[PDB]
Amino acid sequence: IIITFQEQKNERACIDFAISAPQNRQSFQYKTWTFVVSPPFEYFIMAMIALNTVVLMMKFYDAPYEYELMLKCLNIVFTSMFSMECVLKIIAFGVLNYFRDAWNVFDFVTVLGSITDILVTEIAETNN
Ligand SMILES: CC(C)CCC[C@@H](C)[C@H]1CC[C@H]2[C@@H]3CC=C4C[C@@H](OC(=O)CCC(=O)O)CC[C@]4(C)[C@H]3CC[C@]12C
Repeated sequence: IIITFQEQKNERACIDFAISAPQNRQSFQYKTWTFVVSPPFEYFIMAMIALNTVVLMMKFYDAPYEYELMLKCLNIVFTSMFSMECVLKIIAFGVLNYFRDAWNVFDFVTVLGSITDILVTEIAETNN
């Protein structure tokens, strides 16, 4: 089926067809933008992503509840720093600019989802 599969040049046509195809210096806007575009900041945030998945991997059954409290506090810290970086990118870019990346919208959804998870865990008993 692989050998005989009909289509119903190629590279050249694709190249020809695909050949068709920030922020200024005003205020604290520029300060935040200069901070958040620095590759150190992105390396830091991917390191925090790595540490957060490390925290997600450390759950296990019948934890001493001193370990569970540590995991909950670490989740608080990580979601707080993710919210901080999301707000920093908001105040560096524009709102319309931030919401037009297709990744920062995903990050925004996950940050608010984790925040809502944190708030619900306090009063999750009454939902049912
Ligand atoms: C730098 C690279 C290696 C990434 C490392 C990721 C770790 C955060 C992951 C790797 C496998 C996980 C561990 C796999 C084995 C368990 C045993 C579990 O304890 C037990 O089941 C026995 C004790 C008991 O229950 O009575 C506690 C969590 C723990 C250490 C896990 C904690 C998180 C770990 C270390």
